Amino acid sequence: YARERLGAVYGFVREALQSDWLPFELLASGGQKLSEDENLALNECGLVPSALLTFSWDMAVLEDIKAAGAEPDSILKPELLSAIEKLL
Amino acid sequence: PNRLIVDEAINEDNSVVSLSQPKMDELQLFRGDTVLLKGKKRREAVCIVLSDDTCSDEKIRMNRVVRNNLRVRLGDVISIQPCPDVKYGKRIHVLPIDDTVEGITGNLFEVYLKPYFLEAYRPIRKGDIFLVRGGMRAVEFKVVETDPSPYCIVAPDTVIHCEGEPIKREDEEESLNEVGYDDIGGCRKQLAQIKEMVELPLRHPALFKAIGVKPPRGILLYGPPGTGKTLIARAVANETGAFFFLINGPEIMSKLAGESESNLRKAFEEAEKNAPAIIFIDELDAIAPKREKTHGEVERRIVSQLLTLMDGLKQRAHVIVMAATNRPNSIDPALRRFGRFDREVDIGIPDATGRLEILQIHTKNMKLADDVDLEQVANETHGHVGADLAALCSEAALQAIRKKMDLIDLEDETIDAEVMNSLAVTMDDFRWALSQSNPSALRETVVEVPQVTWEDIGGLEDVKRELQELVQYPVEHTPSKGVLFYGPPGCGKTLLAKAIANECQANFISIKGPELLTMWFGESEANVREIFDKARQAAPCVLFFDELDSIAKARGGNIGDGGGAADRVINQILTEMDGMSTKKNVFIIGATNRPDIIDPAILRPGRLDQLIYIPLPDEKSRVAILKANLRKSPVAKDVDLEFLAKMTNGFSGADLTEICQRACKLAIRESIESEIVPEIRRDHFEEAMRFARRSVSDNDIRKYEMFAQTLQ
Amino acid sequence: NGPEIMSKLAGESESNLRKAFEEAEKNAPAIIFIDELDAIAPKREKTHGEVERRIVSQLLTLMDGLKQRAHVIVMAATNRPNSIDPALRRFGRFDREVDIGIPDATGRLEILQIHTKNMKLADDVDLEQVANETHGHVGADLAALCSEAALQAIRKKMDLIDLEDETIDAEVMNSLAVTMDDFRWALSQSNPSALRETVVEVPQVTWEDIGGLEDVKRELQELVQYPVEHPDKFLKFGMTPSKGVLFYGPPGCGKTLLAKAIANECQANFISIKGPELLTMWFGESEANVREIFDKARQAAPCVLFFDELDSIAKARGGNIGDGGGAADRVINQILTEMDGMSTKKNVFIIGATNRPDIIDPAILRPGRLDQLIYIPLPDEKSRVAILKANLRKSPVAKDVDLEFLAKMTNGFSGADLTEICQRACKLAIRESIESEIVPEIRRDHFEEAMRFARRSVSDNDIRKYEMFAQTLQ
Ligand SMILES: Nc1ncnc2c1ncn2[C@@H]1O[C@H](COP(=O)(O)OP(=O)(O)O)[C@@H](O)[C@H]1O
Ligand SMILES: Nc1ncnc2c1ncn2[C@@H]1O[C@H](COP(=O)(O)OP(=O)(O)O)[C@@H](O)[C@H]1O
Ligand SMILES: Nc1ncnc2c1ncn2[C@@H]1O[C@H](COP(=O)(O)OP(=O)(O)O)[C@@H](O)[C@H]1O
Repeated sequence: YARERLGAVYGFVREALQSDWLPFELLASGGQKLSEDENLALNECGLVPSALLTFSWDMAVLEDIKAAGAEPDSILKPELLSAIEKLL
Repeated sequence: PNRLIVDEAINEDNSVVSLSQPKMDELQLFRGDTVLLKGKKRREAVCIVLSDDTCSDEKIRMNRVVRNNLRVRLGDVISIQPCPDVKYGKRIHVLPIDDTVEGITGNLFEVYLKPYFLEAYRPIRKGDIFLVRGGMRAVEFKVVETDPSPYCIVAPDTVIHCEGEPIKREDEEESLNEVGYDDIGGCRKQLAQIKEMVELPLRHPALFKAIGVKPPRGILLYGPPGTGKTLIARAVANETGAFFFLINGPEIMSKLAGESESNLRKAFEEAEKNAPAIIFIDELDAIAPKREKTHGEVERRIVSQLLTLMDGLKQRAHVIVMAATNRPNSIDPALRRFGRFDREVDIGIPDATGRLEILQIHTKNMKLADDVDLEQVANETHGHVGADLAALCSEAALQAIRKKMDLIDLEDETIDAEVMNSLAVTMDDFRWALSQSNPSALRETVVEVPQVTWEDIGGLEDVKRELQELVQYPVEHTPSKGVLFYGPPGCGKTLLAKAIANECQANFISIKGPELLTMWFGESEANVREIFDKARQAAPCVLFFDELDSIAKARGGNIGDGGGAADRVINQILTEMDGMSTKKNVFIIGATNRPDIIDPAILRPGRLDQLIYIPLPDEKSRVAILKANLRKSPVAKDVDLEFLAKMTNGFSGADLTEICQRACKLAIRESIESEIVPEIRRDHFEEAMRFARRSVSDNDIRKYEMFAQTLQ
Repeated sequence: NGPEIMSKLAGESESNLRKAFEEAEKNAPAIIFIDELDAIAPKREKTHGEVERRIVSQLLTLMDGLKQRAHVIVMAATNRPNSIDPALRRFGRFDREVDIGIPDATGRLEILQIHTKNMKLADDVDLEQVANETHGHVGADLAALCSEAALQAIRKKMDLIDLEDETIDAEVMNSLAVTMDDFRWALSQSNPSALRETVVEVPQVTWEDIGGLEDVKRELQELVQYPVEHPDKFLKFGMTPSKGVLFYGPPGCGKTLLAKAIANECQANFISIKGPELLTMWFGESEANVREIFDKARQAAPCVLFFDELDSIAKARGGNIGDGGGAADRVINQILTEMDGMSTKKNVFIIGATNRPDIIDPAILRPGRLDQLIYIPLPDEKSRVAILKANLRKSPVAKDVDLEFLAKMTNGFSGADLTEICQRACKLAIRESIESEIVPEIRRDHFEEAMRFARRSVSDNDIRKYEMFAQTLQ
């Protein structure tokens, strides 16, 4: 919904991610970081009628991922990737 | 299809362009998606697309940095091709351009490139040139290597490298520090007028070679020095690509007879060879002063040579001549005949909004402290022009530089980028510079949109509607082009004229008694034509002639000398009014306190056909007046404004204001004395009532009512 | 041309001017045209330079040399006949002059027709409508409009057919027509180069355009036509024809139409002089321009010279207050002098108008000046109906429109106000007509709606002032 809250977008992404529990941030197209716990609507933060967000893992877990030598080569769950569509 | 006309940017950022949403829906790209732009000479650039409420459906808004990378100019067309396949980069090698890195040293990455790209996720393509501002310098960089190709998005995990000598600028590349449209603050309307007249024959010369009708040959820009007359001429030439030739009076007049005229006509010949071109002649009044005011042969012959060169423009295709003067009446009138310089644009003096924008332009490269408020500065810099605001910023910078440089202690040929990056200009440095700066246009008339709105005027609800109808009717549906106000003084005559100008966002030109008297006394009533010319150039505007009877009173009023109701100035005003059309967007308002002795000519059909009576306010209006006057101050709950209004039965709006200001003055006294209370109390109003009196007697009201009944 | 000769060095300007005259004799018969005469030979008493005084003397003697240079006629052009050294206009030299001025409403149409000779115009093109809209335009501007309209038609059609080349097929050229939209576009791009200068023309106003005032129409014919249609009766009875008439009364009653209508039937030029012109002359100490006005009438003859706002001089002297003297002043003194020196044999008739007759300098009403007085009151019941019907001659009127009722209600309305009512009702009927396709006649609803905006321009006290004055004169 154009009036949906930012917390519903974080919930949507968490369900799509391979690891729904792993903290992350979503950066809006205007350079403003979106806070999951902020009561702000999509039509108020400039994500209507359509927008692209930039995904990045929280800095705390990125330090552990790099220090452990783990390549973050999969973001989404195989349950969604098995249905991936190509763009033309 | 999928191609839009290039227009000016609203968002100054160098990595983004703005489309109208319907075209993003046709291209099926979202806000923030990365797209490629296809420009001329088989070049392309990568950027992010957003949308706004101002972009035209068929245009793309992009700034100078993006246009230069595409080798396109305003008015051209480019293709938009979304490229969602763009990946994040791994390593990008960026090197500065030598033309902008001179005199500066230190670690350019830490100061410029790092904060520019950090968490910005800007698209980058090999060969791009982009600008990073800071440290009071504008430094642009060129991308020479990208690990992915030919473009990518920078990420926090992308390696940013910068090693090697600065790159020498190529001959096909333009400097981003050259004056363009984004360097002009106020006077946007005047710039738009130049665009309509000039850009078409320069961008599309093939439209005028096929026809016998020539575009305007000369444009005369006039106004005080330091307002941007030369800046506009240069910005237009640089944005369209026309060759810019600079001429000025002193350069030609300093030469001897023969050499002087040769140089003037040689410049015109060079413009033809380099056409399309713009010839800018500064100090036109110096190169071509009125011939009847000089007896020298050099001055008279140069005027004749310039006149013939202007006529020769019918052969010098695509050459446009622009000239700058202080006033259109300071030059030989021959230049202003049909053809030659028959188009005039008044640049004027920037208002509070324009001054703020000019300051923001000059601070593009400046680091400001958190306490800096340029809007406050723009409000204090009354009478300043852009040249003075440029000096203001420079002087504030120099004061900040001295304060920190005494601690930096870096004595060398170059200055480290880091120590400049930490330098910030604070409010104490702007206020210091304001105290040292002296405006160059303080005595010139300042014309701007007034700040008085309808909520500042108590009562007169029907007059407010009448004025809104008089201005709205000729636009929504012979309509009248002016109104006279009459009635007791201090009831809001001037405020009404300002408030309608405010709501319309129209310029308010105030003509007061002393100005009408000065013109009469000095036999300089010809200045009325300049006043009306200002009103036309300032359109939309409200031209307010206060104290229309000030001269009749100066000549005796009730007694009289050699004259009566009409005088030098009012007759010149009548002369101009009879030539003004309702389509000029100029609304003329008059006011008088003695309508019984005002030249009846002004009320004849076709002139000030509307006539509104402004009586003393009634009881509910007096309360509204007190509330409006006190809207800017804390007022105690014990203050009974209705009780005061009931007592002040014969008081005008001006008289109620005196009461409010008297109560305020007392509040100031008590506050200071107690500190050595925080709101105005009833005791302050009760004391004010002991001194305030009505300024208009009952006999004077009858005089106004009798007139009102006579005319209906 | 002036500025080219003046751009030369001392000695070169005089030699070049002499050569042109010598070449004309060798190539006689020949015409020498000197443009911007005021630039090559400005008034000597208005310049300072030796070279400029020398050039004027050189031209003056070259003009006299034309008695020996057989079959050489010199023509010159200036913007103002009094901006050149008066010696040039002395007997011999430039002893003839012709005032070209600005093309009139008919001439503007003629110019548009001339510059469209080769153009194929569409059925929707109306050059008369353009000529009426192009107020303040001169031939240079009207020619631009025609060329621009032609180019717009070319860019719409030919640029979708042909290449950027030198040659176009004859069939494609002849297949191209210029529409009214192309002329209107050019009109929006052009700007009149002569909007402030006075335009003198034979008016198109006829007697059928004036409602009421039947007796004034006849009186003007007796004053203007009879002195020249029946001169043998004026001589027989020793009558001295009047040189002019002054109109007075409330504004908007047809004073302007009266002067134009008699000029129309007489096929005479109408010259419009307004108050601001007389006011400027006084305050600027340039009353010499009074002679220019009367000389325009002498050169435009037959003509009717109309002085509006004749009270402007009396008002400038104070009007309602003023000093303890009379109305005589510099400008009116020059006006009276020029009138007295004007002969009735030049077929020039002077008409004045004022809205404040009580302050008109009595000198203007003496025999030989504007001795005749005609009162033009607000139209009466039968005249107001005539005015409404006259304005509606251009648009069908529905049977439900009661024009006599409106005339009986609009008792305080002037002819100017009745015209707004008719024209507004016409616009309202047109608005409905256009909307019906997104009507054939003006309906009662359009007149009743028009009455919501129309107002009387003349107050009740103004009427009594005019009636009391007219009664005072008996
Ligand atoms: N309207 C304006 N907007 C922005 N800057 C302006 C404006 N007017 C003047 N300036 C600034 O003031 C200076 C003008 O100096 P100059 O180039 O001599 O032009 P001019 O004296 O004709 O105004 C420049 O630094 C310019 O940036
Ligand atoms: N209707 C009104 N409402 C509020 N304040 C008024 C009103 N009329 C007059 N004033 C006060 O009187 C002062 C002068 O008003 P102004 O319009 O300048 O008078 P004038 O037009 O006679 O010069 C203003 O500062 C205002 O505070
Ligand atoms: N008697 C009349 N018959 C028809 N129309 C009239 C009459 N009187 C005035 N008008 C209209 O009023 C307008 C103004 O007339 P005019 O004589 O110019 O007024 P004034 O010169 O006093 O301002 C004219 O355009 C005309 O259409």
